[PDB]
Amino acid sequence: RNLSALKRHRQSLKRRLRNKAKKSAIKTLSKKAIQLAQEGKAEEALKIMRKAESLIDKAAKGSTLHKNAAARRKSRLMRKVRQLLEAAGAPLIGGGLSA
Amino acid sequence: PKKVLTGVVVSDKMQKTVTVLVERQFPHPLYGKVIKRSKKYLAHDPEEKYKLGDVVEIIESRPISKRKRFRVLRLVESGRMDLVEKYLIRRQNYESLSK
Amino acid sequence: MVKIRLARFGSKHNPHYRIVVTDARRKRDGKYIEKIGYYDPRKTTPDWLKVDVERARYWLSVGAQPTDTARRLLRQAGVFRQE
Amino acid sequence: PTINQLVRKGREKVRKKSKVPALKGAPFRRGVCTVVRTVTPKKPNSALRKVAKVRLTSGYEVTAYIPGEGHNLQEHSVVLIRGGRVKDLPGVRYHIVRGVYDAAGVKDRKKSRSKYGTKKPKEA
Amino acid sequence: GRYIGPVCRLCRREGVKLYLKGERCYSPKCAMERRPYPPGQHGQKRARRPSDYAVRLREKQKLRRIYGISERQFRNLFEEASKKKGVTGSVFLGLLESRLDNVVYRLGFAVSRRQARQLVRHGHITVNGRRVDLPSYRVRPGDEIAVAEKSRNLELIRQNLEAMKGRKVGPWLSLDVEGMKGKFLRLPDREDLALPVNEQLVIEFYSR
Amino acid sequence: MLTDPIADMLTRIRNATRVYKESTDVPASRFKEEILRILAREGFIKGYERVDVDGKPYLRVYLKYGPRRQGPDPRPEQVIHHIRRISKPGRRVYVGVKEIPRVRRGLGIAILSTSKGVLTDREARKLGVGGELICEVW
RNA sequence: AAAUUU
RNA sequence: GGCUAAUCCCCCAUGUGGACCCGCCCCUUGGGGUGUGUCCAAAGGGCUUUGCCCGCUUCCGGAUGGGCCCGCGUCCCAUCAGCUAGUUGGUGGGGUAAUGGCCCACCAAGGCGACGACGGGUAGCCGGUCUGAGAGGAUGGCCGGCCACAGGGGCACUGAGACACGGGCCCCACUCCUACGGGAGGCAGCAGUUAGGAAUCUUCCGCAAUGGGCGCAAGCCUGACGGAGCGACGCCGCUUGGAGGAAGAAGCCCUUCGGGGUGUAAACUCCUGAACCCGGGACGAAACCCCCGACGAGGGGACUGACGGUACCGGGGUAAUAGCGCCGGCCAACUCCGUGCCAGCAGCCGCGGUAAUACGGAGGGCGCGAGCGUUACCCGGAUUCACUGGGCGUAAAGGGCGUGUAGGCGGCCUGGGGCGUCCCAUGUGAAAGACCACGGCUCAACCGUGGGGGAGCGUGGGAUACGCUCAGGCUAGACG
Ligand SMILES: [K+]
Ligand SMILES: [K+]
Ligand SMILES: [K+]
Ligand SMILES: [K+]
Ligand SMILES: [K+]
Ligand SMILES: [K+]
Ligand SMILES: [K+]
Ligand SMILES: [K+]
Ligand SMILES: [K+]
Ligand SMILES: [K+]
Ligand SMILES: [Mg+2]
Ligand SMILES: [Mg+2]
Ligand SMILES: [Mg+2]
Ligand SMILES: [Mg+2]
Ligand SMILES: [Mg+2]
Ligand SMILES: [Mg+2]
Ligand SMILES: [Mg+2]
Ligand SMILES: [Mg+2]
Ligand SMILES: [Mg+2]
Ligand SMILES: [Mg+2]
Ligand SMILES: [Mg+2]
Ligand SMILES: [Mg+2]
Ligand SMILES: [Mg+2]
Ligand SMILES: [Mg+2]
Ligand SMILES: [Mg+2]
Ligand SMILES: [Mg+2]
Ligand SMILES: [Mg+2]
Ligand SMILES: [Mg+2]
Ligand SMILES: [Mg+2]
Ligand SMILES: [Mg+2]
Ligand SMILES: [Mg+2]
Ligand SMILES: [Mg+2]
Ligand SMILES: [Mg+2]
Ligand SMILES: [Mg+2]
Ligand SMILES: [Mg+2]
Ligand SMILES: [Mg+2]
Ligand SMILES: [Mg+2]
Ligand SMILES: [Mg+2]
Ligand SMILES: [Mg+2]
Ligand SMILES: [Mg+2]
Ligand SMILES: [Mg+2]
Ligand SMILES: [Mg+2]
Ligand SMILES: [Mg+2]
Ligand SMILES: [Mg+2]
Ligand SMILES: [Mg+2]
Ligand SMILES: [Mg+2]
Ligand SMILES: [Mg+2]
Ligand SMILES: [Mg+2]
Ligand SMILES: [Mg+2]
Ligand SMILES: [Mg+2]
Ligand SMILES: [Mg+2]
Ligand SMILES: [Mg+2]
Ligand SMILES: [Mg+2]
Ligand SMILES: [Mg+2]
Ligand SMILES: [Mg+2]
Ligand SMILES: [Mg+2]
Ligand SMILES: [Mg+2]
Ligand SMILES: [Mg+2]
Ligand SMILES: [Mg+2]
Ligand SMILES: [Mg+2]
Ligand SMILES: [Mg+2]
Ligand SMILES: [Mg+2]
Ligand SMILES: [Mg+2]
Ligand SMILES: [Mg+2]
Ligand SMILES: [Mg+2]
Ligand SMILES: [Mg+2]
Ligand SMILES: [Mg+2]
Ligand SMILES: [Mg+2]
Ligand SMILES: [Mg+2]
Ligand SMILES: [Mg+2]
Ligand SMILES: [Mg+2]
Ligand SMILES: [Mg+2]
Ligand SMILES: [Mg+2]
Ligand SMILES: [Mg+2]
Ligand SMILES: [Mg+2]
Ligand SMILES: [Mg+2]
Ligand SMILES: [Mg+2]
Ligand SMILES: [Mg+2]
Ligand SMILES: [Mg+2]
Ligand SMILES: [Mg+2]
Ligand SMILES: [Mg+2]
Ligand SMILES: [Mg+2]
Ligand SMILES: [Mg+2]
Ligand SMILES: [Mg+2]
Ligand SMILES: [Mg+2]
Ligand SMILES: [Mg+2]
Ligand SMILES: [Mg+2]
Ligand SMILES: [Mg+2]
Ligand SMILES: [Mg+2]
Ligand SMILES: [Mg+2]
Ligand SMILES: [Mg+2]
Ligand SMILES: [Mg+2]
Ligand SMILES: [Mg+2]
Ligand SMILES: [Mg+2]
Ligand SMILES: [Mg+2]
Ligand SMILES: [Mg+2]
Ligand SMILES: [Mg+2]
Ligand SMILES: [Mg+2]
Ligand SMILES: [Mg+2]
Ligand SMILES: [Mg+2]
Ligand SMILES: [Mg+2]
Ligand SMILES: [Zn+2]
Repeated sequence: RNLSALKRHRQSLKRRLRNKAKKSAIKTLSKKAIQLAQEGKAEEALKIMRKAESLIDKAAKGSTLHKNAAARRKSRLMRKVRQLLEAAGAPLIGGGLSA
Repeated sequence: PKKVLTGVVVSDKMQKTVTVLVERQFPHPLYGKVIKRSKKYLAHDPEEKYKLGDVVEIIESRPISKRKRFRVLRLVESGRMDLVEKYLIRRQNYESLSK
Repeated sequence: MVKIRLARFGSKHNPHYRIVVTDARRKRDGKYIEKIGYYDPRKTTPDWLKVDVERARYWLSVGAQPTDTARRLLRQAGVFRQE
Repeated sequence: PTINQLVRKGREKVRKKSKVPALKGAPFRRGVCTVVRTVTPKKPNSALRKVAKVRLTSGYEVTAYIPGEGHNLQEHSVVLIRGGRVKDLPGVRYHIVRGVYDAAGVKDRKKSRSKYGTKKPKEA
Repeated sequence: GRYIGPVCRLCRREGVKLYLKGERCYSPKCAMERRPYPPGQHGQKRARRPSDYAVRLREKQKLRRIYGISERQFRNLFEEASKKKGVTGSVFLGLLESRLDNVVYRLGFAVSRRQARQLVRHGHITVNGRRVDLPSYRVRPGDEIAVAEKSRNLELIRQNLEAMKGRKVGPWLSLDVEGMKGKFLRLPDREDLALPVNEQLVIEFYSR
Repeated sequence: MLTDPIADMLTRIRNATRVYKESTDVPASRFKEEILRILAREGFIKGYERVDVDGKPYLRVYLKYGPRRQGPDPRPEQVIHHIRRISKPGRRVYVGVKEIPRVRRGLGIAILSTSKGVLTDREARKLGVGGELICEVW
């Protein structure tokens, strides 16, 4: 006895599963990278931070991880990685971090 | 323009924070008498530069914390503990009227 | 978007419109940004339509969108005339 | 008082206590009678006044006066009361509105009819 | 309502000869010529010294019943005059004299103000060409009050404008008798009106 | 001490004129003297002058009265019929130029203290400045 | 004892 | 479980540019620029079809709308005097578009309060409105602005934007379906029902006008809205006739029995023609669209009326609703009879117990009049909470007295500052309302246009008499 705008509801559900997915990846990868920065493995840490930044920006392409919240995540990630590598040194792969 | 007040530091007991008491005179809305009201503002001192009794200027700032919305612009004049003593006496008088 | 439209201000059976710039989301008789003219549909007075031309050109330059009726009234007032 | 006292204490606005606690600020209130008695007036006068203790829909149960020459108000009579007091009757602060739900208008009334609920008489 | 009823009883009660019937208030039949005392059973009895409120109320009632205007429009006109700049009394009199029915009466189109009210209400009067049927219409300086061309053949207008030959009109009015029209030249001054009313008493009456 | 020296001077003048004295001594001060200048300029007094009492300087105000009247109470008409202080300590009165009072519809004066000196109501209105409404005299 | 002071 | 399309999702590329770490420069909180490194783009469709239209992507800016923060203002109760544990601050994080103790760890012990915290009560706030000489008091309905809420409570998702009235989830109360396992619903949208109440409407017409959503457009949707209906609820306009008409019909009421009153009032005479009956008959509606031009400017063409055969105009044409309150004083209007402290009246003083201008009726009169009264409530009078504008010997009111804290108040002279105070310029003070002028509905109510305003606050500049502050001096107050 109701109106078909329930369609919207359905769509939202799909989009929900689409967003929750992407974020769930990003966070995970982030943790991984940070771990490799805490343990000193620099090449692997930066090689994974590159993919983390890529996923962040690609999620920013859509409505999942949109405007500068994505830059916030990228900034915090790169800052933490560069700081944890300075406790060990030797930024091997020379990826996202500038010289 | 960001509001600028002028007051007295009456509490340095906090970390990186001061309590600036600011007075103001104005005619009563109905009785015309020039009455004097006062208000305390929590101002930000990031260097612990200002101490008790210092008369300082205060500038409206981006919020530093709840209840803390002002920074200390400059030092108007050095410590004059007379106003701090007046405030402390006005506070201590509150213990005499309980029951 | 911001639109140029007509607001009803006359009494019952006595319509009087204000040619007005306002956000499309607000009600038609609500707080408008600026009154750029007025329009009397029944032609009661010799001046039943007045429009500020320079202001209309400004609001069109910044990106306002007039209604079909508002565009008709502005065209009758030579807002778009480039002769 | 000095201006300083006026700044400290300030003048005190006076509130008027309502003479008609017919609640909700209503102009009239409906009620059902309980007793229809006869009360004697105070010192300067002497008569037999017609009063009725009305139980109100406002939650109150107050005595109210029955104007007019004659009335027909039994125990279970439902009547509407209005403001206005009877001076020579201590405790009576409300009137009965004659012509409302049980209280017929005063019969053979010809001078002041609208005040006692009597309709205009017939042909001249 | 316009009070409709007996009129010369007001000629009696007000104590001053009023002209509410037009004629017959000039003839020895006004009942004010032969019965100057107020009406009622207690009209011939010795009057008591009236109060100040009595004097002011009777004066205002005289001024109002002269024009036959209801208390509503009367109070509205008084407040309107008091809002304006200038002497309240003279402006009030100029407003009352500006009423279309009173202008019709002053121009001699009707013998009485109530006959003028009936003439206006029935569309027999035009203003600047357009027919107007409102006694409360306000005439402005420069307006031409004319008789309807379709009504100029009626008997009453023939009689009234046949008696207006040779008669004079107010200083603030002009009259063309052949064309059956006239002009409202200006607002009348207090000196122009011969009303037996003290306007300051009415101002004080509404000052209460 | 005196809580309001200006009101004290005005009250001295009032009480002195009410008994038809010749002159009255008020403790000297530049403010009181600048007020007495306006008083003498407007004609409410015959004038003032600095004098010396036993050790301290004072101001002798020479009062002014009207002609002796007939009938009962031949005491002359007072030149200063009324003199009242307005901006008192504890409730000070400040007025803008458009808020200056017209005393007795022009027949009186209102002494103002403005940034351009001590003036009268018409003087301050002509200068176009307001200030502290010291007193009114008429 | 009440009302009315005429 | 299986098949499939895309402006659905994804990968790689192109890097105008942008995002991030780090360094440098300008700027000064996270603003702008630059270098290296890294990372990030896209979607097609329609034709009048190889040329345009609707789009798409990245970036800068505009405009609009909003989030957050701060100064000042915003009711009563002190028979509420102490309040506070995320409480106050810090560091580091999480979180958001963004600051923040918003949230979380660790550390410091703080934060607020008689200048009224905390607590209780009441209440959306304002533009305004009512009243008032003004100051002020009261109020926040219609319309306009902001807020909050959508049976009660809590929560997230989607999205530029929601913690989403006619979206979702859970708990609670209620109603309905039920195969008893489980489900459905949420008028404070329009109208309407019922309950409560002294009391508040039609289960109406329409997409024509204005506005809104989608669409290239045609067009679709719109209980927004435009109208009609009901209710003297208010405001305004209008009618129930106009003129002649007796020293004065009758009836009715008084009466000194002579007469007086109702009263030109009526009947009547003449005249106009509310109602109604016909005929014509709207403005509100010219754009979107099509054609020419160039899908531009410009020109031209066509369609479209709910109200409604309503308004309005012309002709014809009938004398054709008046009621309500009051008549002792305040307060304008007096007699008769009945009644006999009875029956009753009354806003206050008061009236009635035998001859009542006060009760009841009559005659007459006064006041308003399609209204008149009553009740309730607000302001007024009320200078009766007194800022303007009051008082305290005996009328209500000086504390039983002192010492003294905070606070309030501060002798004379000079100088600096310019916080109070004052002045000039400027910004703000939306519209409507209010005021003035003109104009549109035959007037008015109503409405349009134009004008004028205005306290307060921000900014720049100036003045320094007084109040303030700082520095110095004096001795008349004070103390010794
Ligand atoms: K304490
Ligand atoms: K680069
Ligand atoms: K902007
Ligand atoms: K919703
Ligand atoms: K005719
Ligand atoms: K065109
Ligand atoms: K006709
Ligand atoms: K009886
Ligand atoms: K009676
Ligand atoms: K005031
Ligand atoms: Mg849908
Ligand atoms: Mg859909
Ligand atoms: Mg995981
Ligand atoms: Mg989101
Ligand atoms: Mg200070
Ligand atoms: Mg400190
Ligand atoms: Mg902090
Ligand atoms: Mg909006
Ligand atoms: Mg034109
Ligand atoms: Mg153009
Ligand atoms: Mg019964
Ligand atoms: Mg006037
Ligand atoms: Mg006036
Ligand atoms: Mg000011
Ligand atoms: Mg004046
Ligand atoms: Mg002059
Ligand atoms: Mg008695
Ligand atoms: Mg499948
Ligand atoms: Mg298949
Ligand atoms: Mg896409
Ligand atoms: Mg580049
Ligand atoms: Mg790529
Ligand atoms: Mg692709
Ligand atoms: Mg092709
Ligand atoms: Mg499309
Ligand atoms: Mg903003
Ligand atoms: Mg908190
Ligand atoms: Mg923090
Ligand atoms: Mg969000
Ligand atoms: Mg607290
Ligand atoms: Mg405070
Ligand atoms: Mg509430
Ligand atoms: Mg007024
Ligand atoms: Mg007013
Ligand atoms: Mg006011
Ligand atoms: Mg309020
Ligand atoms: Mg509202
Ligand atoms: Mg509203
Ligand atoms: Mg409900
Ligand atoms: Mg809820
Ligand atoms: Mg719920
Ligand atoms: Mg969207
Ligand atoms: Mg909400
Ligand atoms: Mg919801
Ligand atoms: Mg609903
Ligand atoms: Mg459901
Ligand atoms: Mg009921
Ligand atoms: Mg309705
Ligand atoms: Mg329909
Ligand atoms: Mg439409
Ligand atoms: Mg449309
Ligand atoms: Mg409507
Ligand atoms: Mg009317
Ligand atoms: Mg007659
Ligand atoms: Mg005829
Ligand atoms: Mg047309
Ligand atoms: Mg073409
Ligand atoms: Mg065209
Ligand atoms: Mg259409
Ligand atoms: Mg039709
Ligand atoms: Mg006709
Ligand atoms: Mg009288
Ligand atoms: Mg009575
Ligand atoms: Mg009363
Ligand atoms: Mg008898
Ligand atoms: Mg009798
Ligand atoms: Mg009587
Ligand atoms: Mg009668
Ligand atoms: Mg009424
Ligand atoms: Mg009152
Ligand atoms: Mg008062
Ligand atoms: Mg007063
Ligand atoms: Mg009182
Ligand atoms: Mg006082
Ligand atoms: Mg008193
Ligand atoms: Mg006493
Ligand atoms: Mg004593
Ligand atoms: Mg002190
Ligand atoms: Mg002290
Ligand atoms: Mg001093
Ligand atoms: Mg001091
Ligand atoms: Mg100085
Ligand atoms: Mg200053
Ligand atoms: Mg305005
Ligand atoms: Mg206006
Ligand atoms: Mg007009
Ligand atoms: Mg101004
Ligand atoms: Mg300045
Ligand atoms: Mg200076
Ligand atoms: Mg000193
Ligand atoms: Mg001594
Ligand atoms: Zn007469």
